[PDB]
Amino acid sequence: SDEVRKNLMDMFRDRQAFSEHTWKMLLSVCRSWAAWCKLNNRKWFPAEPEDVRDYLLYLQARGLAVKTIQQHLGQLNMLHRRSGLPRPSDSNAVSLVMRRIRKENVDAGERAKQALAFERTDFDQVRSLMENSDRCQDIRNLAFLGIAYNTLLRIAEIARIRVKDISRTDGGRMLIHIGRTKTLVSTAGVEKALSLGVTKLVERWISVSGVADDPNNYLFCRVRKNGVAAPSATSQLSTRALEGIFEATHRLIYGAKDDSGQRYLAWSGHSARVGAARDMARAGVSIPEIMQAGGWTNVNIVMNYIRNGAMVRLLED
Amino acid sequence: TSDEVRKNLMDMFRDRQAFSEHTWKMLLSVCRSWAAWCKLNNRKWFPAEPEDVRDYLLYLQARGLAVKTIQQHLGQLNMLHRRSGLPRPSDSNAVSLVMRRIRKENVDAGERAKQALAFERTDFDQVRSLMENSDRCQDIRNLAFLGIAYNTLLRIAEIARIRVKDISRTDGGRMLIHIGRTKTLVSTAGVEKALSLGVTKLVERWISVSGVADDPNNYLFCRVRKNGVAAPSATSQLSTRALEGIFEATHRLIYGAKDDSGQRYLAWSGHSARVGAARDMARAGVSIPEIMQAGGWTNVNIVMNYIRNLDSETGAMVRLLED
Amino acid sequence: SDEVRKNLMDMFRDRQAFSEHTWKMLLSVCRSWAAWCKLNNRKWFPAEPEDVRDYLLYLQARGLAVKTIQQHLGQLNMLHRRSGLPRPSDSNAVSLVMRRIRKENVDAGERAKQALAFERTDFDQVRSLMENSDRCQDIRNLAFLGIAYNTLLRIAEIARIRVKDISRTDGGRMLIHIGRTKTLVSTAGVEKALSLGVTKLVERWISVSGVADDPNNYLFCRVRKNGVAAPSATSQLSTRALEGIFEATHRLIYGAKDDSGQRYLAWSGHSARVGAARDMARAGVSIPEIMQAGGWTNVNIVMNYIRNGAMVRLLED
Amino acid sequence: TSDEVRKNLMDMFRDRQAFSEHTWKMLLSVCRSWAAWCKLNNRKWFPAEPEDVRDYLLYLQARGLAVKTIQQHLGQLNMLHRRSGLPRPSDSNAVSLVMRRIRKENVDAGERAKQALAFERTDFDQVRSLMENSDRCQDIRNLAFLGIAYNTLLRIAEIARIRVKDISRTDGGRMLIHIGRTKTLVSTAGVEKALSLGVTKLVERWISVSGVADDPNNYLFCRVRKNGVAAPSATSQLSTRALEGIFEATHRLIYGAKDDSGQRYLAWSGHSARVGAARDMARAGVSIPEIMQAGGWTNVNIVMNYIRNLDSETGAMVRLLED
DNA sequence: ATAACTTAGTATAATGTGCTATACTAAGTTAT
DNA sequence: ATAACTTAGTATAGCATACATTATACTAAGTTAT
DNA sequence: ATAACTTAGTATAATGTGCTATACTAAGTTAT
DNA sequence: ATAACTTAGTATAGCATACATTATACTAAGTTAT
Repeated sequence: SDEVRKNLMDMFRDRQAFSEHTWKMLLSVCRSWAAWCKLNNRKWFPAEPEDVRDYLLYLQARGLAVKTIQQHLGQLNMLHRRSGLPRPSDSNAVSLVMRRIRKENVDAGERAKQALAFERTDFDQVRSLMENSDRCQDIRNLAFLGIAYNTLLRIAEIARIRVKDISRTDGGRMLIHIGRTKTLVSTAGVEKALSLGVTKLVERWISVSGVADDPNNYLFCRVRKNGVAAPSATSQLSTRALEGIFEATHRLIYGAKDDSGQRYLAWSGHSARVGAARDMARAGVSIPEIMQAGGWTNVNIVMNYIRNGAMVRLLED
Repeated sequence: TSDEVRKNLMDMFRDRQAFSEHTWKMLLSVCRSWAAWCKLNNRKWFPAEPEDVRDYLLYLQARGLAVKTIQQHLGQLNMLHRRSGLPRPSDSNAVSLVMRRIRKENVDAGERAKQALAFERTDFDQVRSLMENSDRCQDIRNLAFLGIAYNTLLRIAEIARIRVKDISRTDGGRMLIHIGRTKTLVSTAGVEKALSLGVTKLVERWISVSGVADDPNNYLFCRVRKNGVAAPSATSQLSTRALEGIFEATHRLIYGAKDDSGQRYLAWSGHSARVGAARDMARAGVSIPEIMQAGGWTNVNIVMNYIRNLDSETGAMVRLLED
Repeated sequence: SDEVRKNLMDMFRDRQAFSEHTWKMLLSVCRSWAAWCKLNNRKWFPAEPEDVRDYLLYLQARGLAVKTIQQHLGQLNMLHRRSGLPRPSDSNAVSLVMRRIRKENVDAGERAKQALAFERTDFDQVRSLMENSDRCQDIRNLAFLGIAYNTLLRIAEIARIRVKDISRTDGGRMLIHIGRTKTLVSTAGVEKALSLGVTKLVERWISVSGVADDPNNYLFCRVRKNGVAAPSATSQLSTRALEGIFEATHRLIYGAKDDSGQRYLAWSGHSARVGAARDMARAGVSIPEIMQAGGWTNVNIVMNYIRNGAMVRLLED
Repeated sequence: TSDEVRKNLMDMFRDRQAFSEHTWKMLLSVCRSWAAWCKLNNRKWFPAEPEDVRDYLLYLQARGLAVKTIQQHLGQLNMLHRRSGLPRPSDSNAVSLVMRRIRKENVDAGERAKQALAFERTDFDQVRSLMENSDRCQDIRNLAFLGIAYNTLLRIAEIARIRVKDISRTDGGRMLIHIGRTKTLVSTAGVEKALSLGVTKLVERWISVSGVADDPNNYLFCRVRKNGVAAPSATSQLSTRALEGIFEATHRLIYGAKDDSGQRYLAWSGHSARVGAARDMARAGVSIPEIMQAGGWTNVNIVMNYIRNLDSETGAMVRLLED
């Protein structure tokens, strides 16, 4: 117990060893779990395997996604493991129930959704329309969409970029230095090459916004109603805003979205990653070159982002 | 504690849906076997002792069983103990040692793994030619089945689950069958298979002589009784035995007697057709984007095993030597 | 001790879990070690780290190769580890001395040798000469050399082949089914494709030797002075003989070997593996295709087997 | 036990040749540092306590030190304890946690890793043009040094070790320098570098004005005193400082003042020339068989970092966008 | 008054051998 | 009687979910320079 | 008598982060 | 006195040896069908 109160103290003292989203979700789950315990007269910690099992079945009955239920189990599992206690998943009740929840939800259909693709055709149509705008917002939004599709960087990676991270190929092409990603942390990092067209788009944004004033300013910043940019070296444009661009841009071409309320009806922060990976495959790009582009290190995310007659052909004659 | 183990067996039963029916079928099968040898040999079957599982594994080896089967037995026993709270036998030296020896002792004697009497175009063309004219409601149906099997490359448990409306003309005065073939999360939902003015039209006949989706619960294929009469079924699945048998009865119509010795794969099986489309998809010049996609194969290890003996797969050396 | 006498008994009872060469070398090292202990009044088991250190330095002083000294340490290490005792290498005296022996021997030059290459040019010259022989030995030896270079199989893999392992590509090419290798054990295994020329060579050997009499006969067998083959389904041609072929064949074209006595003066069992890997690289064959050919799973053995001005070029103008 | 640890420090010293002089130099350096902070902070430096190494690592981070340097300190301390029999600090939670945070906290502030002010053809052509005419025994020598550096792509510690007879004409009225560049087992022994009627001939001048292998113990390069006089040395090595300085003094002759701020790589360094041949070997159209071979690079990770900002390395996307 | 955010919380995706399916033997089940 | 299946049990061949995070997606409400 | 092995033993190769090098600052060493 | 090095100490960037086998290489001596 004392050795457990110290272990949890050592974790919270060196919080920053983990992503801010990890704490955010760890706290969210503990909240949810603790609330469930209270309502049922149960001790939230250490967690009892039978209680954890009931909570998972409870989340399932709530109609939550399998990945969501796995997130809860995972947060509780880390809380315990890092406390020095056994994980709920080290018990059969929990292990087996997780599988069963997976098996049942899937055998009933449920499938992990992936963002609506934002491909070359989409980028060209969008560019064809926005290119002519002198609005600062439009200029910004077009430069963002170009980098997104070109680089495949995640919205969080994009919002991080600083004016000082941009270099130049002799050929005139823009080069973006990326430090940390979701699958990488290092003083090394990657250099992102921008096409001449995309470089143009970005250069135009730099000029109108006046971000290059100070190289420590984030490349992307807000643009108020009066069309005046608002550069900053301490605050980034929220990823929530980076998402709005995608949603706004889709509303521009396709109008307002379904009343269903279901996820993925318009483009989102990940649309360009998915779309470019797909475009790359369709062009015969080497899976290995595709991975370099996406920065992945494996072959399944890549592999997955696609799929779709050939076999007809032969018999067809 | 027997309470700790007993609570573990209760966890297992309570959440048995955590595993497949097949997995349970195999787990019981192995236990029935393990339990049967222990008694005969006067051993306690649970918990399983290392010198016992070892002795048992030597029994299976001397039973002339495959290494992948001996692995299956050890697996179920390991699975049984892992979910019981008892130590897994493979976590034992004696057991760990014996498996390493059996593995090697076996390949060193000629343990060959069976693939599949491929069912290629030569085969479809020949069967088609033999039954195309028959008015037999059965030949008509089995021609469509073999028809899709090739063109479509789907599984056996997946051509059964198929229903009727999953077929449109949209393709354009031609057929497209709509499907479902996954079971993951990130995985998938469905696909859109098409057919020549063979696989699609051959089916038509089935459609004409079987009933059709009078009630689309109606699975595509159904039984055809001795009276050459179908039993369109909106709710029942054609067994995988029946479906596999079409591949077997068909090879018997042709070569007959099914072939002797006592061995595996003497005729065509459920997978025969997929192997045939692959080896064929290999000779025509087919990219892996294409080969993998067609058979819904997540990997390349399996496909290649299928086209292994293909002049098109000879290797760099043969290429260098033949400059 | 009792738990140690049982562990060693369990190892010797399931000996066959290990290669015959592993026992052979385990016994050879124990022999060497025990002899050294006796001569010095030391207990050979369990081994004392300081004694092991002295033995290693003793082997080094004997002028043995670094890999040889590592073999001794490795056998002793397995003997202990598998007995349930701590490995000599788990002690600093032994760990550090091994490194130091490595460092010192190398810093003085010593380099791991690799077999003399038997390449396409060598195969063509040899074939050009032997092709015309009606001798059974020559016919056998030429077929062996062709398979060796074509398949890259190790001599042990070659001596294992059985008549029943040979198939046929529709195109007429010979196919050899390989089960176990040094890096593989499985009911699966590989199929080795023979070129039309090589297939021809093999077919000619099959015809004259009369090996195909019984498909369980090893493809390769002895051929006595009177030129009469001697097929068998229980005995293989010794790898020592497979080596003699390479040595004989080299003596045929280059004559008798240096009086130095040094290893690798003529071709050996591994010459064709090295030579074909090299030939494949020189032809621009994909490292990945090269690995498939050699059956490797890594990229260093492959990588190593080669190396050898380009960089001059540019400046050169 | 202090006897167990003391026996461990004796094992360490007795077989100190198990490590490089550099490794020991770094191990002492870290200890001198760790020992100095502990005292100042009233901590016991050995054995090292987790909350202490953690505090220490926060000191280095706030010292504005690189993450690869903070890693070096933890490494030596781990190495010291591992070979002492005491538990390694990184095997501690507090220590393990702090490193994970520092790593991330640092990249999140702009921890950039330095590469090398490349020394390409533009550079050789310019230096050559500036010194080609000089009669200075020093310019003559440093032109040959920079000459090979580029053409040859060898290390700094490897152009020094070179001696005289490792140079023939065989190439054909041209030069070839014979070398040695490994230190493994399976690795290698030597190589055979050549040069244009520049790198080889530029050297000639050095050969003419320095002495030559009057005694082939004679390393190729040697000091040239203030009197512009050489000191051909069969036994002494030109220090790596001197060799590196030629790259530095040369950049100063050109841009002078060496460049201010306080930072790393403001001029050319020992590796400058290799990076230049690579980026250059990249623009001419060079295969990796060729690029790796030239710099004796066992891997591709390092080389690519060198040509990263090359239009030739832009990527598939830029290629697709520019169709 | 607002555009155009930002903040904040819950929901869900994405990434750096052991389980499940088929093969084959046989015996059971229905309806012709 | 059997054809034509189904069910069952075991051999054997092919597949992919569980770890430990770290990030995106979406809803909702708060904020500030016009 | 032998060719052409095989057997047998020792020697050595081959395969399915932590150590070592450079960079840079400075202070020391010799000979002009 | 300084130019031209060397040595030293620490920061930082790039490399590859240690595990656990399993096999080949070489020397030597024994074996058997001619």
